[PDB]
Amino acid sequence: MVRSISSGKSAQFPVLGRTQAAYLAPGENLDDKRKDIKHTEKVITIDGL
Amino acid sequence: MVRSISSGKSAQFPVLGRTQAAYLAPGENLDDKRKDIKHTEKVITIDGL
Amino acid sequence: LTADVLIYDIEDAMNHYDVRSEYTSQLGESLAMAADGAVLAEIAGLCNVESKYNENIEGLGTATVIETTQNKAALTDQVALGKEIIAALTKARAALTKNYVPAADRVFYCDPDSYSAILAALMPNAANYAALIDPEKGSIRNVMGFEVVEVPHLTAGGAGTAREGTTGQKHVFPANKGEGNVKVAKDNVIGLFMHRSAVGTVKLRDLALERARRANFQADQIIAKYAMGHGGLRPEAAGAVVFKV
Amino acid sequence: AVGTVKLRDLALERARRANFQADQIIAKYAMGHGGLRPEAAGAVVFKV
Amino acid sequence: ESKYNENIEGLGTATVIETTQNKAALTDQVALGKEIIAALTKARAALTKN
Amino acid sequence: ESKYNENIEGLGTATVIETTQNKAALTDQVALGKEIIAALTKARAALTKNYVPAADRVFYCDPDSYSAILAALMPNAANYAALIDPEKGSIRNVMGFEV
Amino acid sequence: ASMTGGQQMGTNQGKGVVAAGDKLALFLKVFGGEVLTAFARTSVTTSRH
Repeated sequence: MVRSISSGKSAQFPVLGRTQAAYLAPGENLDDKRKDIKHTEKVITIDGL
Repeated sequence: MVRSISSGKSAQFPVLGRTQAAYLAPGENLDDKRKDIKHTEKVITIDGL
Repeated sequence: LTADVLIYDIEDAMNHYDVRSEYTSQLGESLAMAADGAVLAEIAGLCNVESKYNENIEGLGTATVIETTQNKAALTDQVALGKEIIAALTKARAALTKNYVPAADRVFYCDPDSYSAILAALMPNAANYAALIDPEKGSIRNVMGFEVVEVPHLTAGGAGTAREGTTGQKHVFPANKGEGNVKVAKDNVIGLFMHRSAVGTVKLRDLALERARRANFQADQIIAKYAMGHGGLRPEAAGAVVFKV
Repeated sequence: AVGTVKLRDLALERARRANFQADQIIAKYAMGHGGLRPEAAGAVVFKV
Repeated sequence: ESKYNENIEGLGTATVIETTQNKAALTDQVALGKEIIAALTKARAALTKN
Repeated sequence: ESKYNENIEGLGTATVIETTQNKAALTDQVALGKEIIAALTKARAALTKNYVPAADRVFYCDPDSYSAILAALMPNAANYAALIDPEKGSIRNVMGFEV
Repeated sequence: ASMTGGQQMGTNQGKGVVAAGDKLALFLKVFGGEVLTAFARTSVTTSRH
């Protein structure tokens, strides 16, 4: 796979994934327990002509 | 001012200036001497909400 | 069972990629995976970890296949493992036949590595003559009455309580054979073999997606949840091939 | 000399909260204020 | 700022200390105005220079 | 990299190690192909857990080791004919790979 | 023969930044042409249920 950008010197891509489901019952608030989908981004750089 | 950007977090604007106007002798080389142009950027960051 | 994403408004403002669809897909996938793992762990555990009870009387046997030779951790070999998996599979057919149940469909569940062993046992180097498996993009095919799926996520899947794996769980794979009088421990697992009609799944309220807007944080959030119960019935149609110690 | 960079500009939104049997109105913006061309900005102070 | 001027020594920063002035010594209402005016003159000069 | 897999337990790259000893202890060349086949199956396995589409995988070798793979297969000795094709040594695939 | 006064569109100069380590250096690293998701995993059931 190849991609084409114009102008800017470096092209950054973002990567992300995975959750965990949960159990709640009749009378407990949801907001108490939650895990954010941790997302990390990876950067590519142009070397020269 | 009041210039407005969408999407991204922070905006930078570059600055540059001045030249020494040249007196070119006849049948003689300009290519040898250029001052060039001085280049500098300045960036502003936004605080949330 | 719940799925949850809460996205701030300021972070959505300066982000330059929509990320909604990806989050929804992520949620659906999460719920599904939980559902699957819960079932696998259910059949293995609840039918090879219980003591003194086999449903009805003489209705079933609940057999569990031990591995030939010394402890497999000692064999530390690629191929030969394949031999043992083949033998074990023959024996499995022997049990599931010894206790009636139609010849088809049935099935087999191993982990990808053991599947690789099964694949390696029938190769040009060893042994002789053509085989059921095709070399190159090896799909195997069948071992008598089995489909050999080779799923990547065996163990766990019980879900429960906190988002972190450790804590209250509804279905579990114990850590050892000695500890709790259980035999199909987490380390001890090559394959599980069930007929089908050998595990129950009960569905009410199905699964649904809905989003809500919460003014207090300026942030709106998608939620996707569902409710259903998993259980096991008829252990004669269930067994498991297991490491030895 | 100095400029303000604004995103989302300024708007206002009205939401209903049921538990207090009342609604609340809320308006926000999001801006950043930087300072540039510092040579062309001076000030007058007294001190000895 | 501290040395951090901008775009080399080509262009220069500005500041006006008020002359022979202590706020406690001033507050004359008349002297103050005079002083702010003079400071303003030097201010315009400095600004125009760059 | 000493450590580091991006996005913890997103995934973690695998480098299949060789069974047997150093090159000085190999280079018979008939055995190298054996080792490449085994390592290739194990690689298909290492890649298969962790997901990634079954379609479109690709393998990069070099002339030497390719001829070695050509040496593991062949009459003597590799039993039933299988994948490889003589008259040029073009390999169809192995486990879901182009070569 | 190498030519000086190249212009150096990117590079900072400034009054004080000194160092002059690297060049370009200044610019922007921008990409929005592609978002990268975690690999989709399927489910082995229902079917065999």
